[PDB]
Amino acid sequence: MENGYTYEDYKNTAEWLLSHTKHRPQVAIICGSGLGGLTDKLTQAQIFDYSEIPNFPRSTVPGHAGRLVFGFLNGRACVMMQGRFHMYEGYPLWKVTFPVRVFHLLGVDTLVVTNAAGGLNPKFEVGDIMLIRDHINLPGFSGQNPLRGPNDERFGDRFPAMSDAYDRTMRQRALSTWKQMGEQRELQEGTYVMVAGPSFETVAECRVLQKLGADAVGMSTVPEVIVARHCGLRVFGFSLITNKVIMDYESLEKANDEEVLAAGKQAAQKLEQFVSILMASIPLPD
Amino acid sequence: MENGYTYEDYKNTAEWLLSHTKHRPQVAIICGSGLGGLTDKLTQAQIFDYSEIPNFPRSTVPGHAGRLVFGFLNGRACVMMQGRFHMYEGYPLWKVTFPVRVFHLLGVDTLVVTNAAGGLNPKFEVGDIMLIRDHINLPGFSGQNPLRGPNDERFGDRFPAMSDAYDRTMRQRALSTWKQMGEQRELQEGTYVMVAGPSFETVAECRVLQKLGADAVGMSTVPEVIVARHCGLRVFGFSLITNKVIMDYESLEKANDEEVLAAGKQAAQKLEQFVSILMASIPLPD
Amino acid sequence: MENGYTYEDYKNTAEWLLSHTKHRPQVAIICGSGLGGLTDKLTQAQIFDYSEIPNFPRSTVPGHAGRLVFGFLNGRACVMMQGRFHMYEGYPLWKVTFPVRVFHLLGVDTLVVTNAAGGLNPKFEVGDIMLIRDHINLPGFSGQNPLRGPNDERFGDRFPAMSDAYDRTMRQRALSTWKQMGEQRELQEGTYVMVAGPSFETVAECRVLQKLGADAVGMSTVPEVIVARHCGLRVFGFSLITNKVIMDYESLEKANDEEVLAAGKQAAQKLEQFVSILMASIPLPD
Ligand SMILES: O=c1[nH]cnc2c([C@@H]3N[C@H](CO)[C@@H](O)[C@H]3O)c[nH]c12
Ligand SMILES: O=c1[nH]cnc2c([C@@H]3N[C@H](CO)[C@@H](O)[C@H]3O)c[nH]c12
Ligand SMILES: O=c1[nH]cnc2c([C@@H]3N[C@H](CO)[C@@H](O)[C@H]3O)c[nH]c12
Repeated sequence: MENGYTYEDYKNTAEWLLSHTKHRPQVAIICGSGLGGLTDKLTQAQIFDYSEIPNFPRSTVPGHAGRLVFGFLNGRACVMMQGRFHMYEGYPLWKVTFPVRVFHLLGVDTLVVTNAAGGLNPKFEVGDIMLIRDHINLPGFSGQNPLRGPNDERFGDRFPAMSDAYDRTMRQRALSTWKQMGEQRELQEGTYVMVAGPSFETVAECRVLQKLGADAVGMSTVPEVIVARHCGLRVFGFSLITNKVIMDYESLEKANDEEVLAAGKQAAQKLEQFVSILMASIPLPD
Repeated sequence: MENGYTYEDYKNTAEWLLSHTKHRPQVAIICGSGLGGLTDKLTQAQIFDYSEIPNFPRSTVPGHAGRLVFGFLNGRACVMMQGRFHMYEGYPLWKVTFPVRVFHLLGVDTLVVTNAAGGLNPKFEVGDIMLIRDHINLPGFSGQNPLRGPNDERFGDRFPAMSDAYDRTMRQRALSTWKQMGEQRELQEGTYVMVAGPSFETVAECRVLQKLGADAVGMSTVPEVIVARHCGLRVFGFSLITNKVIMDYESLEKANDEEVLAAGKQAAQKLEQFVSILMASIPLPD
Repeated sequence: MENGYTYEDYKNTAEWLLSHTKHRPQVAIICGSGLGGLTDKLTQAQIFDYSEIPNFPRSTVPGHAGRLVFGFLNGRACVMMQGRFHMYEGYPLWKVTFPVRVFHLLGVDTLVVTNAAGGLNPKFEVGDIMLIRDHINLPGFSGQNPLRGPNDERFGDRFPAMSDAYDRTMRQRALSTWKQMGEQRELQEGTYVMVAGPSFETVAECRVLQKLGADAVGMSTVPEVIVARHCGLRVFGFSLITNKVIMDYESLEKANDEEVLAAGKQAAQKLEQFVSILMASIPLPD
């Protein structure tokens, strides 16, 4: 196997961009669920469709979406992906994570990723948001790691570490940032596990994941994080718990995608603003 | 990655069939181990080789077999696969599970799958049959899920649920159906875990699988079930425990395929008739 | 999927070799870490680069290395791979394990493999060497098993067993061989788990692996062992624990590849000689 992209394809995509917009972003954001809004919270908004951008993964089947939106979020220069790629759609991971490498070349130095995810910790509840303190990359154990293949020294090392992937500073700020707006639910913290999907977990599987010590489960994110870290970026992210994963044979409920888009609307602005004020914590460039 | 088959390839395979046999099956059965017999228990039997059928995965290396057999089993219209495809043979999962999609288009609305499997629960013994109440789809965690790729809305949703994959009704009937023939061994019930093979588990691996809460382990089935569910079918199945998986370093025994084909002959008719009377439980069409 | 090599490609590579060197090895050794030295400990040393050898996986990117070195180690006819292939580099497993099949055709009947690996057992310490008593083949669970595809009856069975992969005799000799040179650290024994890499584990992942009962973790070896066993070879191996895998969020240390090459030099000769005297235990040919 081999990454389809050549070092220089990344550079070409970046420069293109570096010259079709005045913006120079510092924070990349990958939503999410609605986030929805954040496109409005932005200001100075300049949109591109993925389809216009050299090399950008070709999202394949319409529906899709596919806008890079650059602008300013709470006094930070931002670029946000509305719609992402997933392994379950058929993309090899070096396509799923291509944007991340573009972002680093645009000058970006922090990455914020968010997602919807099923709650595995029985303590959680629908609507909680969970801060990501660590992950379990199950696909990665078997081979599906977006770094598989020859390493490009210009991006990072052959064997990078992930033990510190979720910036401790940013996690503190966020827990602080959240109490100083006081809320009826606390900010949650824990381990995200990625599985590949696209079908949802059985009860026994859900039990496996709890045993492994996962608190939440979803189908993305982890690869983008690994590539972000390989690159140098500072990374921080979290999960809107959109559903309690099932957990015993009694219950007559199942997990669906109605509930995920629905819930994504309950917290539509809860997060819209969370992320937005979070911006003020993220350091600045020298 | 991409499914090699186009929506219309399925339709073409079905129609072909829908016109080379008078039968219209309602129950698909995928054996199994011998089952062997069931070809005889059938009546009105019309055979096809896979090799004659448009698009049917090309089983590759002779030995193989490869007969679709249509007919009547205990007053149900049935179609049965004698010999199946496996991931360990090299087939992508969208080939392994192609027949299942054909069956749905033939009008079939229930699927019965069976297999041989190693016992992980120490309580089980060689010869038991285990009813499948749930699965752990380890390949699926990493990417090897037969639904990976663009979803075809005409078959099912993008994110289907598997928490209820093994029809509770059918499981009751079967446990009942079995006591009303009274036996010296009970019907067993539990979790099937799929691993990809083709080599057999080490002791440490066997220990991993017990810890995860699996009761039996084999190399198939799960994908066909996921595709069956994605499609609407009612699904029910089980495992002939052909061997006790090893479990500690003391023992001087290993797992082989002699014992699997051998044992498959001990229960040759035990199941031959089990499945056969089971037919009478499965509802009917309106 | 399909193995790229044809039965006869193996034969062609072997014969070539069987006629460009006088040596006829009995023991294949796959290092390792430095082992470094063993090239010197050899005598009668005849080197080939992989690049000169028909069919030998093309190591792709220079740096690489790539010497088969034949000769005599402590009165055994040996062939040793300096540098190996890994799944994380992009090679399909049927390339990673190609040499092993060549070795069997050269007449070789034992295989010794060694590697660097992170310690998961808290009892271990940097510098220990761990004897491999068993493995957990996580990639194998999902599909990445070097035997996937049509089986070639001339090498081995379709469904071979791995429960006895690590020769009990050889393990005894080694534990004995080691006490009769008395040391301040004991020889360690346990389970090696393979993960695919190339990035290092998170804390949560490390915790998963302990729970599964792994004592050490690395990114290779297991596939070569499975192919060795499929073939008939006697197999024995171990791990230089080059680093203690991290294990809790407190610690401010990470895993790197400095430490792995460094430590590989601490034990440079500790193992250089261990393997070397080990030679005297391995039986002989009739
Ligand atoms: O319970 C779950 N299991 C796995 N994934 C998801 C998700 C995320 N939501 C999306 C579809 O429900 C999908 O893209 C997935 O990443 C929400 N809940 C769950
Ligand atoms: O102990 C086991 N582990 C994994 N698979 C099997 C099987 C099933 N039997 C077949 C070969 O033994 C194979 O197709 C597999 O699906 C029986 N026992 C075991
Ligand atoms: O803690 C670890 N996790 C996974 N692999 C390794 C290794 C082995 N060392 C090499 C790179 O560090 C790599 O080829 C891997 O197989 C040493 N330590 C660890």
